[PDB]
Amino acid sequence: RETEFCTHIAHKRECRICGNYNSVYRKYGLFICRRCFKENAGKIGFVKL
Amino acid sequence: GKVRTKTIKRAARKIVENNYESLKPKDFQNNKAICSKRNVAIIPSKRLRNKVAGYVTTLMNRVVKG
Amino acid sequence: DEENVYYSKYLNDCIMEAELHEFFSRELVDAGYASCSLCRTIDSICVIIQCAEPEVVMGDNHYRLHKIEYLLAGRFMCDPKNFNIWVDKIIKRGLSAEIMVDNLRAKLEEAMPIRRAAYSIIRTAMRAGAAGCEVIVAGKLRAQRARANKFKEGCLISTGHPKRIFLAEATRHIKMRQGVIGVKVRIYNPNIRGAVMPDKIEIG
Amino acid sequence: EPISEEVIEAIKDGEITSEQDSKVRARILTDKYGWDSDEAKQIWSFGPVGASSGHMTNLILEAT
Amino acid sequence: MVHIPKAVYKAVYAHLYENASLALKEYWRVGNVPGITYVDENGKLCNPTYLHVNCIMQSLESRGVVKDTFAWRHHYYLLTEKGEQFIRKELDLTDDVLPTP
Amino acid sequence: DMHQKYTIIVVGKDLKLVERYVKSIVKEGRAFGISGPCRAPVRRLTITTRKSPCGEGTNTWHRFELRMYKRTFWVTCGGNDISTILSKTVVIPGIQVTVEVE
RNA sequence: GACGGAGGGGUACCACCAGACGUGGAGUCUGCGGCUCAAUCUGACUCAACGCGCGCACCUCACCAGGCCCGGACGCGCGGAGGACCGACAGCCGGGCGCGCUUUCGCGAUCGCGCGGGUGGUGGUGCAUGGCCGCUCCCAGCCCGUGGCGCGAGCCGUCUGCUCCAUUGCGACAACGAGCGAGACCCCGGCCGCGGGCGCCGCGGGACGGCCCGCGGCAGCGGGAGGACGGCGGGGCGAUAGCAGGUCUGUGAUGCCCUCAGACGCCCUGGGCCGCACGCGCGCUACACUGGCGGGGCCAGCCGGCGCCCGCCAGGACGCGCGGAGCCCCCGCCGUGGCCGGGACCGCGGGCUGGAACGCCCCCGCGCACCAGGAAUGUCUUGUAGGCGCCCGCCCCCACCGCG
Repeated sequence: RETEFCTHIAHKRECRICGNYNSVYRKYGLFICRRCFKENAGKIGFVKL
Repeated sequence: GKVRTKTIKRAARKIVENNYESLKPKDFQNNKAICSKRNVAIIPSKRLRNKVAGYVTTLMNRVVKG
Repeated sequence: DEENVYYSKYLNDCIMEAELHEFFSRELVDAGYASCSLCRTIDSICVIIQCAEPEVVMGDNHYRLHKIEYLLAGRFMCDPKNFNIWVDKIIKRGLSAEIMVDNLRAKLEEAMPIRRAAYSIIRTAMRAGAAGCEVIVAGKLRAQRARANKFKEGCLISTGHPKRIFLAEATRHIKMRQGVIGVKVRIYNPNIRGAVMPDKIEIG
Repeated sequence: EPISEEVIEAIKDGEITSEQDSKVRARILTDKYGWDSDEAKQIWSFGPVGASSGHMTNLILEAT
Repeated sequence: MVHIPKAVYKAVYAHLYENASLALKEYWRVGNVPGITYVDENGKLCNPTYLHVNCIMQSLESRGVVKDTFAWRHHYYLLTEKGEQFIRKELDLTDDVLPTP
Repeated sequence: DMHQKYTIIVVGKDLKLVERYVKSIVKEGRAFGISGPCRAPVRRLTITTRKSPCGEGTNTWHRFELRMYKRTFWVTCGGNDISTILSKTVVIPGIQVTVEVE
């Protein structure tokens, strides 16, 4: 089975908090979701004007 | 133009009720210096303190005529 | 050069702090979890966790703080003895929204009439010296239709920078049986040791 | 679908009755009367006014 | 059938018993869990399958021997007294030997 | 003498927690000759995310900035004196003070 | 109170005025309907759907055509250790795979089977919900304590006047004081100072309708200077209530149907999501002489790497530690010609990134419509509109998009 299990190799970039591939915010180190990120931005410290 | 709000207005009267001689009729800096004497009149922020002083200057100007 | 990779490790550490706040919330919520702060010294991590009941957090023999130290370090690629955790007590518990919201979450799962419990949370912050507390319970409260029952007591403020400082907020997704309700406790403490309201003019 | 007489005789006897746990009658129908096990479990009700001969059954359940 | 080498079963018990805990990022694609090492019968250095540890882990939480908490895509399993006895029985250690914590 | 210029790089997101630490570095190293702070031009980490979890409605965006503050000092003093300075300086949790040897 | 297809007042470039620069007319780019399909996965449809759910060769991916795999935990009754369970060379069959088949070897209780009872599902239902945004709201309302008036529900306060950007204040007045929202605050900017300085970056001032002249009881209403700065600088935050707005397809948010093994789980390959008689939305490039085409200067800011060699290029090899637009200007040229205006389509090629183009880049052809756009419709007040480039977001490649 392992001959083909995940035989394709591609990035599977996923949000660290959620696990979702779509819209991963890889601006820098963060790979956070866009819907996962504005929820925890105060803990990461990012804040608005 | 700029319309004074109730905080910037009620406090100005309270300052002219308590203090009369210290503020003068056309003296913004003096009116800002009297209103800045720490505990006697405490207004956080220069912007509020400056606005209070301008209304005090206008009230002080009004009282001197009558 | 502008590489400056020191910022990248600072960012990586904060991401771990966000994970820490999420892990502690799941486990130490019974143990009064309110918040966590990460400290790095000379390659040493020690976390300050603010909690209402340090004794449950600590465990007997401090085996619970040890087991979770071993886990968090093992997860974050550190070794125990290269890291440790420190639990602090909460005084004036009412002014802490995160503590109050879990208290509300407990009494709601204990089938208490909602308005009775909401005024009980409000009174626990009213005793603590908060100017006001606002409790919003939203969900299928006994009915298929959803209504949000806002209970409030005393003044609360909602606009400008003094909201970030003076007003604390706390949302808990209490999963009631019918679906999921949401309890939001907000406490407004007008006076704190540092900053003061930028409007309040004292006038002598 | 016509019910087999042996199931009907048990309906009259009381081995399979509307007034029973849903699963217990299902085991009896599959283990003695060669019924489809899923269908026996999904039986909605008995008929007519009382629970005599006459059954109503549910769908395949993949499409339920 | 995820036939599990008893070395992988034996290794996790010890790794977990020493720490009284385990962290597993949830990974189900072919991978080797970091931090667990099983010595192969030829003296080789080997890392246990992310799948294999997960399969053994699914059994332990299901048994009720070990507790789990989950945050940010990482499992946070911890030892409980119920399985301290079992893990010692597997590790051959006794009530006198305690998780190093 | 094992005397080397010792680099001290401080990163604090909080300007006031970092600015008070700059006073701390200056005082402890007054004896060991700490340097005046060369403040890094602020590096702002900027992420703009749509406020809507579902992308419908008027386009509203969240402008989020991590205004990390880095301050660097260099001390040509003893390693035991550099170490006294690290113990002496105020410990603010969540503040990165990093040392390199030149 | 909620409505009215009722009367008044008020207000806003998501209104108008006065102007601007547009779109709708052409080619294309992208989304939307329809159409076509094996599938064209889907939400969203006035404002408040339609470059929207931040880049679809693969993955994503939910859809189609096939094909693996248990990764079904725990608990019980039975089974099994000389043998539970799965692996495999070679040939056939099959895109290919010990998938099956021929075969006869391995393998070691990680377990089989029956029953229960799970775990997972970008499955449904946002009209069961939490949360979070949109919208009313590029508005200005929302309350309370004490008194007055009512038998009360209650009203007054919170006012058919004036002022404002504003329920912002004045004035009148059974009201009198408070609060929340407004403002204040926070962020950035211009200017002065202080302290520091791998690097301009920390703290303090400064501006208040202050002054002056009018006109006003008044709040203020025009004008005048002085001054970086002038009368809400360019943003964040955002009340009381809401609404069957949108999202179960962001999440280990979730109630219910839970599909659950020839699977809607989870992987691999191939294809689609980009198919096109057509109608529309956001755009881009045009229709040229205020321009195209050649060389010559020079120039940014968000914030910023380059060297060398080979190559027309696009790029490649080998290195090191580092660097910057266009418009515009200056000189030639074309000379009103669908022309050197315009670059759409298509025939070679040369490259790039990847496992693989169908993706992009480049080069030589090829030079479509379009000579200023009908009814209509949009957005806008000074570093503004417009014009011009640049950066990032997402990304293997790639921006006619968005955020700056």
